[PDB]
Amino acid sequence: DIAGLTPCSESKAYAKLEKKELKTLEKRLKQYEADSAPAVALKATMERTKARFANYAKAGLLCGNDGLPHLIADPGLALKYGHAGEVFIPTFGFLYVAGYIGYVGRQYLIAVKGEAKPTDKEIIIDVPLATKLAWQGAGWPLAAVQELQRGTLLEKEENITVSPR
Amino acid sequence: RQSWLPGSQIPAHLDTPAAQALAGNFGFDPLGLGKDPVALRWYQQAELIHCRTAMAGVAGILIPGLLTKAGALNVPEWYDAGKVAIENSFAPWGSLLAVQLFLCGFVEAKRWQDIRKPGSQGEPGSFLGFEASLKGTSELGYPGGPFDPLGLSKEADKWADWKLKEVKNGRLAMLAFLGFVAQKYATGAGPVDNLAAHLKDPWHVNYATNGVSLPFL
Amino acid sequence: LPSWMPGADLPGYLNGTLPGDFGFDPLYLGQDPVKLKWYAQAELMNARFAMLAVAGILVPELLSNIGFSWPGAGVAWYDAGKFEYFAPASSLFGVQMLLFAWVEIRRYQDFVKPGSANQDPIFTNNKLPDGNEPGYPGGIFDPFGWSKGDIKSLKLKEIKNGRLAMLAFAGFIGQAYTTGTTPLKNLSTHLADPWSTTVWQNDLA
Amino acid sequence: KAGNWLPGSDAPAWLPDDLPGNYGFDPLSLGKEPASLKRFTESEVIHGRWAMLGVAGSLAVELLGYGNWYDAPLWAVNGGKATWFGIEVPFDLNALLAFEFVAMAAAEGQRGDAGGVVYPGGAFDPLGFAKDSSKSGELKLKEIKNGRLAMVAFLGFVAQHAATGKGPIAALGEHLANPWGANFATNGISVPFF
Ligand code: CLA
Ligand code: CLA
Ligand code: CLA
Ligand SMILES: CC1=C[C@H](O)CC(C)(C)[C@H]1/C=C/C(C)=C/C=C/C(C)=C/C=C/C=C(C)/C=C/C=C(C)/C=C/C1=C(C)C[C@H](O)CC1(C)C
Ligand SMILES: CC1=C[C@H](O)CC(C)(C)[C@H]1/C=C/C(C)=C/C=C/C(C)=C/C=C/C=C(C)/C=C/C=C(C)/C=C/C1=C(C)C[C@H](O)CC1(C)C
Repeated sequence: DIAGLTPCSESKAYAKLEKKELKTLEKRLKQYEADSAPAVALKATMERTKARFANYAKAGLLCGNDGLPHLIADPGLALKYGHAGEVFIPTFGFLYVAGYIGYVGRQYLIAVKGEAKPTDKEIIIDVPLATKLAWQGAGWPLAAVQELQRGTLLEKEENITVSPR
Repeated sequence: RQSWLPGSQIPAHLDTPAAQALAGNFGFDPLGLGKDPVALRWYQQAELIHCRTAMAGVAGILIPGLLTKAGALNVPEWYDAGKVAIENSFAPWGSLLAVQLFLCGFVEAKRWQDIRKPGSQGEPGSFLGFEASLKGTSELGYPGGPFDPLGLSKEADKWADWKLKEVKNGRLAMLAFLGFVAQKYATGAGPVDNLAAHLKDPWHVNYATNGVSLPFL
Repeated sequence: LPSWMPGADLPGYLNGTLPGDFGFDPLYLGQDPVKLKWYAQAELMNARFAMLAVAGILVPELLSNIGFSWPGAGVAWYDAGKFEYFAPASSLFGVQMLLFAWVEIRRYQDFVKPGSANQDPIFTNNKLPDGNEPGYPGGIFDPFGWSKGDIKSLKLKEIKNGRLAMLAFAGFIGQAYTTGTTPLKNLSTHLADPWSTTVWQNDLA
Repeated sequence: KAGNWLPGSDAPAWLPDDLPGNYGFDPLSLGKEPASLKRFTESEVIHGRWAMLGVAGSLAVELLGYGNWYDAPLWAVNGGKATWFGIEVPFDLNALLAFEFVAMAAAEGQRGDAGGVVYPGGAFDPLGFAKDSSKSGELKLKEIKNGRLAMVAFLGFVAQHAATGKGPIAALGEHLANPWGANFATNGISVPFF
């Protein structure tokens, strides 16, 4: 298939591991009563466990010889064989939120450098301004590419460089 | 002036002679994207193109969608129009996509170079002779000449109203297409049938009942 | 000085120059004079087609109940599309659109430039008189020697009958959609029993 | 000023009066610029001459009974041999392609070198008309009008055969048979909602 494995639906090792986990869980379940909160929690665990196995089988995951899911990190390969939801979509999601955090922080820094005491507003957060900027950047990438294309993203060579060379 | 939120402080970049001279200004910029006038220029172009192609697409969904509930125009559902079309057609979808990539890339390149330079495409000898009528009309995004054949764009008294109707219908059209997508993934039938099934029983059939659009209730 | 609501303030832009100016615009649709011109011409045209339409639905049915024998024996007004003519409806649509394209674009050319569509293009002696009035042509369009009287009365009358006929044709659509019958039969069963054949009566079924 | 395409409306300013077929027809303002207008005059006259030739040809073909214009090139895809007025033509598809390429390339290059010239003279005037340049203007007018008519007729040929699949004279004959029973409303593909 994809580098010599099989999907988990017909994977023999998958069902064996599933049976093993259910077995240990029922083994813990045996010694209590039928109304006890221990048995309530144990049956909740059974339900969550079997639901987890069904969810991993449903999403078309790929298992090796240990019966464990394997993720594929390759744009062409994952997009071709239907696996965009394990690395590709997660990486674009994370890059969105991480750039969002960074951009909000940077806008705060420039917003507070223009005052009379930049250190006080760094140690004592300007909460109205911080919430305001916390909203104002939900679309950051557009503002980022605009700041890039206007040449305000980068300071020129008035940065302090080490002396001497 | 009108505002989206009466009593809200309209931002200072949407309050200029340059920004109030735009079609459909309602001071709506909660996320302050348009702080750069060049960026506002480009974004206005984006809004205009999205408006025009949104109207075209949504009209293509609706009008065959409506008229098929009458006798004529047996049209399949919009989410199945491609398949049937390609079974009706003569070529595989790859070659069609390639040809449309070429024929659309040429035109979009034209328009793009007109965005970067306003009086660009009209300079002598470039085309075989349409260089005569490929300049702008002093307002970027609204060319003249072979566009607007009927001469409706000549009178100065209806100008802002034609503009404003365009932008309002376009915004409504974009909302309509997003609605088409969500109704496709939510209920699982054509938009006309959603309209019929909602008029038939309003207080029972809406997005509070479809069981996907809000699962916590 | 008449009003649609005696005592209520009329909008300022209406001044009686239009026929049938009763000061009725609670939505303020005609603030711009250009929209007022276009709306006035639209009113005239919608009115005339309404009057011809309502005549063409009353007269065949009125002459149906009397019992003549032309093959329009009272079939319907909405069943005029299932009858054998001597031509299928397609060519009817074609010739219709060609001739009306000619006429309506000619009329529009009069409206945009008043005083420019007066003379006959083929037989260039025949020419309309210079009483242009965009929307009121004159000449051979008033062939029987009328317009001698104070035409504001006749304009007022034309617009009144037009508005009544427009409401009448809306009535035909509504009645034929709800009761699904012919309209003179609606008047027949209403003159049969006026007290148990009303709108509120029928809409409770 | 041969006429006015829309009585009452003013003529466009960029059309010069001394010009054949000057009806002032330009809603799109396509010829507002000088050089482009000159190029368009060239193109209009040339397209007119080629349209005249093609339309006259298809008519002659069908009128003398040798199939339509659509099945004149039938002998090359399906195996066969060309013809003219009842005699066979001994050539191959590539042979006529080669001689056509060479001949047309030579002729059109030669024409395309003398600037933009629309009316030659001398050896393209072998019979002695248009010598005084007086009635030559009228002949230019007649030329351009018949050319516009020919272009329209040829577009008619393409659309008509794309619709009903019959030849011109066959379509005219059956239309004269039953006028209301068969024209572009009985077409079934022209106006869709019938
Ligand atoms: C980090 C580097 C890297 C590496 C080692 C690979 C490795 C691979 N990619 Mg790949 N890819 C990457 C990054 C990478 N990818 C990124 C960032 C993108 C997004 C632009 C893609 C988009 C992509 C597509 C669309 C496809 C692949 C494919 C492949 C496989 C064969 C082609 C190849 O090795 O080209 C050498 C790769 C590099 C030198 C790295 C640069 C990345 C380029 C843009 C990818 C080249 C694709 C290649 C030309 C397609 C060949 C078709 C094949 C049938 C011969 C191979 C497993 C193909 C596949 O599915 O194989 C079955 C395929 O169709 N990749
Ligand atoms: C072969 C094409 C062609 C060309 C290049 C011209 C060129 C010209 N004509 Mg002209 N004309 C033509 C065909 C053509 N004609 C035909 C067929 C008719 C009869 C209908 C006329 C009738 C006509 C009149 C009545 C007048 C002109 C005039 C002019 C001149 C100024 C207008 C202009 O800028 O034209 C530029 C033209 C073009 C760029 C045409 C290009 C083709 C367009 C872009 C697409 C057309 C698509 C078509 C509508 C599709 C139909 C499909 C069908 C299924 C519906 C110019 C020299 C004016 C003049 O002074 O005469 C010299 C004038 O008053 N023309
Ligand atoms: C192969 C040799 C050859 C050469 C070198 C030329 C050279 C020339 N021709 Mg020419 N021509 C030739 C063969 C040739 N022709 C043949 C075989 C015909 C058909 C009999 C024509 C018909 C023709 C006409 C009708 C015209 C020319 C014109 C021109 C000049 C314009 C040059 C230019 O930039 O055009 C570059 C042109 C292209 C790259 C192609 C343009 C393609 C057009 C726009 C598409 C048209 C629609 C298409 C045919 C689909 C129609 C479908 C149909 C079913 C309706 C130039 C001198 C024009 C002229 O003199 O104007 C100054 C002109 O009006 N020629
Ligand atoms: C304003 C603002 C501002 C601030 O600053 C911030 C914020 C708030 C964020 C913002 C907002 C935004 C928004 C909301 C947006 C939206 C958009 C859209 C919706 C679009 C669409 C858009 C849409 C569109 C174009 C559409 C298009 C369509 C189309 C083409 C279609 C096509 C088709 C057809 C015809 C049919 C066939 O069969 C198929 C198909 C193919 C399907
Ligand atoms: C003017 C104007 C102006 C304004 O401003 C705008 C507008 C309106 C847009 C414009 C318009 C335009 C138009 C309409 C145009 C048209 C054109 C055409 C049709 C052409 C054709 C054209 C056409 C042509 C040349 C044609 C030609 C033909 C030919 C050669 C033929 C050939 C042939 C032959 C031997 C026979 C055989 O069997 C085959 C064939 C092969 C088939």
